[PDB]
Amino acid sequence: SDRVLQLKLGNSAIVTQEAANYCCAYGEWPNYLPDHEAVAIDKPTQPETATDRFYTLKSVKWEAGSTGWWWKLPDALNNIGMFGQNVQHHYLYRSGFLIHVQCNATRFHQGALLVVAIPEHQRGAHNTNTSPGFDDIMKGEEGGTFNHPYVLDDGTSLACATIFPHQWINLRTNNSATIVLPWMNAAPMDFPLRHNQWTLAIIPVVPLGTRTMSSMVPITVSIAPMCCEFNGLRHAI
Amino acid sequence: SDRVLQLKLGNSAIVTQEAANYCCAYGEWPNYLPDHEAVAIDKPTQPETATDRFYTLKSVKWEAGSTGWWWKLPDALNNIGMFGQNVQHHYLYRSGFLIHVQCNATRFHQGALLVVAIPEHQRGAHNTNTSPGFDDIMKGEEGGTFNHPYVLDDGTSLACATIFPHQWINLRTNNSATIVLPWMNAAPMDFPLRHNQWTLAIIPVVPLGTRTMSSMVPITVSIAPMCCEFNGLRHAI
Amino acid sequence: GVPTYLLPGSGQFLTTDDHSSAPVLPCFNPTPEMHIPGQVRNMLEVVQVESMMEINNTESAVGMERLKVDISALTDVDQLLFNIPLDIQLDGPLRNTLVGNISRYYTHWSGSLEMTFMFCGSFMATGKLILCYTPPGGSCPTTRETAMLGTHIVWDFGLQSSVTLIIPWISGSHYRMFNNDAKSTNANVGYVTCFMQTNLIVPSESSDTCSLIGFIAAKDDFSLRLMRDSPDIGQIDHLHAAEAAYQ
Amino acid sequence: GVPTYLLPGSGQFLTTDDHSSAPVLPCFNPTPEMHIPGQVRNMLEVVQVESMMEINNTESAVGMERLKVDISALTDVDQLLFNIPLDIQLDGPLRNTLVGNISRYYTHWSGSLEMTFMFCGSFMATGKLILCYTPPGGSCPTTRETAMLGTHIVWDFGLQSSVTLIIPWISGSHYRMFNNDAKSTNANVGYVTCFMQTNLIVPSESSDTCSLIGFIAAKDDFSLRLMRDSPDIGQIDHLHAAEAAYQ
Amino acid sequence: GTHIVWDFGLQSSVTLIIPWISGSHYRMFNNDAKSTNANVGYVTCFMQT
Amino acid sequence: IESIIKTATDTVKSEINAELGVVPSLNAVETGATSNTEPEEAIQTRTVINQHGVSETLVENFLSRAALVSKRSFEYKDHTSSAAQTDKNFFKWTINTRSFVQLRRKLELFTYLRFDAEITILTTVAVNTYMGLPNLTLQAMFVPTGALTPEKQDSFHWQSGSNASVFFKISDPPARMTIPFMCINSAYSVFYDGFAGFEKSGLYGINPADTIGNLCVRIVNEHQPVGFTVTVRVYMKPKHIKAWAPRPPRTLPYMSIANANYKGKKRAPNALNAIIGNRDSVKTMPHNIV
Amino acid sequence: IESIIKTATDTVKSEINAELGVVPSLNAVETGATSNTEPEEAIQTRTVINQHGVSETLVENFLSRAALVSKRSFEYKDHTSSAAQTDKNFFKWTINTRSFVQLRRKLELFTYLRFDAEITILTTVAVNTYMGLPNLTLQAMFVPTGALTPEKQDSFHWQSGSNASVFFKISDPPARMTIPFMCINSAYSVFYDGFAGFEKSGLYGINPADTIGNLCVRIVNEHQPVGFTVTVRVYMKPKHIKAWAPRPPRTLPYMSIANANYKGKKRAPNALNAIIGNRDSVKTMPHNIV
Amino acid sequence: NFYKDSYAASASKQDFSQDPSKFTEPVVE
Amino acid sequence: NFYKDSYAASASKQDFSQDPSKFTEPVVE
Repeated sequence: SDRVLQLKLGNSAIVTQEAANYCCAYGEWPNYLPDHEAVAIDKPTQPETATDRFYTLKSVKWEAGSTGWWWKLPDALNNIGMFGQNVQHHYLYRSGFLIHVQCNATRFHQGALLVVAIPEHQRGAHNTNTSPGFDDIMKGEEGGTFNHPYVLDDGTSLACATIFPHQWINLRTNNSATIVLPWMNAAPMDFPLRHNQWTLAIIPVVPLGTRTMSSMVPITVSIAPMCCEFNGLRHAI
Repeated sequence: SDRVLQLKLGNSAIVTQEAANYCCAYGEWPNYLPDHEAVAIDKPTQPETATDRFYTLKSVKWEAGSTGWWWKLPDALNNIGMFGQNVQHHYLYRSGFLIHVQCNATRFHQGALLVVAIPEHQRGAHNTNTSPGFDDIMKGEEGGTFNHPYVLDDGTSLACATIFPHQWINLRTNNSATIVLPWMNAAPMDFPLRHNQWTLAIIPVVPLGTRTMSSMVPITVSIAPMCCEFNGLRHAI
Repeated sequence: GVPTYLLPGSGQFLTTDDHSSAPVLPCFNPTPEMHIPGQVRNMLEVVQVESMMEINNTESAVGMERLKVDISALTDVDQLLFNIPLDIQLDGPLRNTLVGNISRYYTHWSGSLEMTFMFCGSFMATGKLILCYTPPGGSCPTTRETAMLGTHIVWDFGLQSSVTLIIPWISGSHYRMFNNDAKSTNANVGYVTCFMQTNLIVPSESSDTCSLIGFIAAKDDFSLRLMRDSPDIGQIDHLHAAEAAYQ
Repeated sequence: GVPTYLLPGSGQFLTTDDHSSAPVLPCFNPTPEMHIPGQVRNMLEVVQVESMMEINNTESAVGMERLKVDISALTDVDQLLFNIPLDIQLDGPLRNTLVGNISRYYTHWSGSLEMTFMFCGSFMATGKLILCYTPPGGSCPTTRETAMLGTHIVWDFGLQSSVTLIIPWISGSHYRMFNNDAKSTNANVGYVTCFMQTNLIVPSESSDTCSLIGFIAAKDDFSLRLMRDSPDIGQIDHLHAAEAAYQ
Repeated sequence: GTHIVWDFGLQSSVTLIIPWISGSHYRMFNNDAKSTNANVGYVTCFMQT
Repeated sequence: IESIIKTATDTVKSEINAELGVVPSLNAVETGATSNTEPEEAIQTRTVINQHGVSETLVENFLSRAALVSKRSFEYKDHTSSAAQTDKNFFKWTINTRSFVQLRRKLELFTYLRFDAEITILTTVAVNTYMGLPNLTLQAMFVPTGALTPEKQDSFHWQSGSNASVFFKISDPPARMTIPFMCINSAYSVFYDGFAGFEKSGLYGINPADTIGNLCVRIVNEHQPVGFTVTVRVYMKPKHIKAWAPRPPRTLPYMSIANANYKGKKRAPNALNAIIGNRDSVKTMPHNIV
Repeated sequence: IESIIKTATDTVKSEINAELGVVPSLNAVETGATSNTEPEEAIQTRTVINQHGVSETLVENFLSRAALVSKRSFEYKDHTSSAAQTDKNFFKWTINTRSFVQLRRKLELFTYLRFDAEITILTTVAVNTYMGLPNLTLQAMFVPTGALTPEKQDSFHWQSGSNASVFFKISDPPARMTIPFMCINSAYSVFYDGFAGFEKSGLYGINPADTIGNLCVRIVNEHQPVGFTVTVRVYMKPKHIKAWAPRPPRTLPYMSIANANYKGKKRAPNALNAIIGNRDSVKTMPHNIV
Repeated sequence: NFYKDSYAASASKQDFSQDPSKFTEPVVE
Repeated sequence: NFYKDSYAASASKQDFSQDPSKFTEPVVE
């Protein structure tokens, strides 16, 4: 009853048959910006079915010495579809996200994934006092790999990362995880090219293991923006 | 509708056919001094049609290297007509002013005039620490010329001089400007020979230019006192 | 008696405290209030009055030549005439304005601005311009194709010799800072550029070079807060005759 | 005037005093409040979220190997798999938890805890475990006979891959202390041990070593008081670029 | 474009609705497959995982 | 029309507007009026409920800041063999607001001001070896313009039969008292386009009604065997403020306290011929994003 | 559902429960939810009326502690022949909460904070022979980010025409004033996954809205013949606190104030590969009762 | 304000009346 | 609080509303 799920957004749809109950982050659902919280006075564009639809990132190979993967939002979508064109032509954006993470294997495989969405994941670098530069943070669509996922690459702890909106993909139980993210900012709208607000982290807490034949197990991420507004129309940079 | 205007005061009248909407300074109109604000207890003389009438100053020639012109009120009128005789025979005066500035040219001329009435224009001298003397301030009917009109000859800025009651004579648009000044003093009445309260400044922000024949373009100032009272009757000095 | 105890902050002199103090002249009767024209009760009344931009803040522009922009006839289409840096805190064309000087007494600001441009050519001079406001994020647009994709107004010269370019409040949160970093995401406003929409066409007896005067005010949704000292005045010595006040 | 007198404690600066002080910016208007998701109004909301125990806090367990316990098939019955030290104050498996870090800002605590164990083997892996909580007073129980005489749960693996071992609040008075003496009668909580109830039976194509992840949260009868500094952070020098804040 | 992501399992079938997305009301069975009044589009399948 | 404004004005949503005869973006600067073009009339807006308070730009809050108006170090010692121009344990100060330029430029944004002055006196002391700092008693006597100022430390004008004195120590909090609105006019003249007397050799720009009086400050203590440097700072906070007829702010540096004379800086910014610092051309953008 | 909790929840008595289909102890961690298993559902309970108040774990009480944010010793003497990097009777401080790690780790338990800052300034002095401790007057002027900070002790930025200064002595109680919530956003960003400017060479992790301003502190006194070491400590108490989106606490030691870089300790505890100190085996009990 | 003079009181920061039209629209129509 | 600004007041320690279910039960059913 909570294991089958169809997520229809736009011209996209995802069915899954081994799901958990999906996660609404902090009990919140995405909405458009109301008038008593609006700041920018020009009329926003709301390209509803053109941008509020699933976008599927490149799959990553799930291996024995995997540390973990991360994508920063909206940086992982700033060059994809009509979401990316609205990002490049406008100054302000505001959206929630519906993240669906896919990973399946056989009933002889084991492994657990912590699929966690981290708000304002300011990263740190290891064994230096120089801050992480622009190319170390803005990885784009491909995302990055965790250097030290045990501390979440910021001196904190992976053990306490369940305070953040998360699910698990335990291969014994399910093969997908779904997190519904609202707008998470101290600001109503934001400049999407210099600020990331959600980091989707996907972490091998229990590694992949089997004794049957070794197929490739990938992990696929489908991200749907939800309730996109855009202000400040200009040329594309 | 706001371009034709007839200003009838006393036995004087001015018609203009290319005007703007005229300016009432600070939203105020001239009146006589009421009893709850009166100080001097003797009965004032109110020489209504004899003094509340236009007085036309000498025209100034509007040239290529003009910096600007200024007249201080009531000093520009203290020797003219029955206004000047009431000034010299009395100790106190109180009046508003109706300034009309005339300047016309052809439809092939260009140029813009900032016609601004400045309250309490305490002047400064350039490149010295000696204060301006009596002859540098009290120019009388002829008025003075701006030394450095870009700073309004007081270290301030010409750019912000639109905070003061002003109009423009843009030769493309109009050929006259009209400012109606009320009584502007911290005092109810005042000694007219040692204190000036309004300075009419007329400034070439865009200089005079044409490529047709070079006629003389003058600028003429007609000033009508309004609601004159006079107290403290004595001999003329 | 009353048992009291002194708190931290007792005996300090904060220069922004709001208390009652001892009158030095008891039973003094002040001068009665008179109606004086032009009373200001809030400094946002002053900020809404338009005042001249120095768009021509260049060398060989001396004094009042800095207050006007000279446009001429062009033989190429779609050409840039001028651009205006919207950096109020750093020293640009908006600093010596009524909206510019009063805002430099504050750190945070918000609300819309309006740019007014008065054409001061002859009556026979005709022309069309396009005044483009560009939100931040990229470079300043140099071609008319790039610039007109943002907020703009197309202006025909004529009987009404002025347009208003409303610069809308387009920002992330509520306020912007007067930071010395002009390129910051919380301080950069954007760019205003002007192009020939068609051309300045004058006859042979009109002057072939015409002038624009640029004005800027603030609207009534404008706001200022976090008051600071102004950078626009300073001193390193005493003023003249300030020793004579002690003699 | 009012006759007053100063009490003892006048002019002191207690760092936990609760008074009003002088505003440094008069008539400042703050930014309007916006709805932000995830507001915390009491730190006991955070303490009730489960977080991973490091039961495998051993050498040769590097990084994330410390967060899981590997169980295998055994050839002897009733064997001990792991035990968990319930000492929160001293550095054990419960220190780096949400219930562990927030409680080390406090001296006294009370209420029930819940341990959750997720089995992360294959679907084909079957097994039964017994998770025993033992009240204090004796040694930690090494055999299953001794351990199951206390609070326990017997867990069959399957479609629901997790159990909760409620660790009940069983104490003399209302609170326990975070004393450095772990063996004190006012600080010792007891022991949690896990045994094979039957065995881990896997087929030949499943991985023969399966993992448990241990979680711990607090219940809603949980309480904390007597706030103190945390032992979990410290410094002996200045941080880098902290001198640049003065330059 | 229009897609469906399908997980294998207890329900062994999905439906890809190909929506009527056309200029006017009808399309022709023209021998020119590349005509603007006859071409329907494409259906492709990929490995999602 | 006069109304009460507590927050900034809201924004109404607007639509496509294509109407003949109605040009809200066209204006007439020649009338002297500021543009009335709304953001709803120039671009297409949304509804924004604006909650930004306008209370910090109030003229009371803009001007009620305690600012420095006076500052004298004077040697506190035995002055039996000193010069004729030295401060022999006392000083006089003709009260003005034109000596320190932060308060001067702020008050000169207006033509007329009516305010009560809240005066704060902050005395500090330094040993002129080191043996300690004495808790000295100071007397600040307010002498109006028209009375006699003292010529000694121990003169008999300091008895203050009618002049208002304040007696305060260095170890105390600073001495604070309020001076009322003391002008003979209904407002102070910040600028005075006129001459102070009836003869033609008066002072230009200084209205005698504007001057508060004198502030004579002495040390009541007799001298110690060692000398000290006593610095007295006076801070003025305007309050109960009414302001009239706002003015362009001063761009050039001040030269004197007695007049509005101007020299300007040598190069831009704030020069005589260039108030804003220069750029390369009118189509050059200085802080351009690369 | 949001409700008001003043004490911890009570316990209900329970009985033998042997019902099919109902497994309260079985849970699904894969959903992301915490276990809902009650103590009444796992073991057999009694009725306990729980009177333990929950008011000390309030986010107001957890964060309204006055904690040290700044600390400077600076030499108070004649500085006419000193270096270029020394504090010549004054210092500036870019205000942050990230220099001292007790307050830093506590504030970094949250993603967003909205609070008023109550600033307490504690000045102490030591003779740099001994002759006594002077009661010196200090000025702490609050310079916002955007204004000019002073370059001297006796510079003319200290007159504070609009900047808020506090003047306080060492013998007084400590100077205390409240700084409001001064962010341009609706909350401070404790963590900022972004870059501060529009060019790609900005600073990572430092939102410019988060910075309060500068805190310029000088000694108003002129120098004595001897020197002194004046230490100024600044204490911040957050108040009127709203907090959002709690975070994992930092386990590794901080390296810098500018970033979240991590090295870890060399061995466990709080090492990069071992946060908890090691034991012998997973079935080894360290504090076992013998 | 325990002082007997009314000018001794604290600063009066509650005067929210505006009239920008005496500076922005000083025209007669 | 004799100060005219509302942020000058003492700490407000009477906010006993909780919602643990936005962190412990963030699921939709």
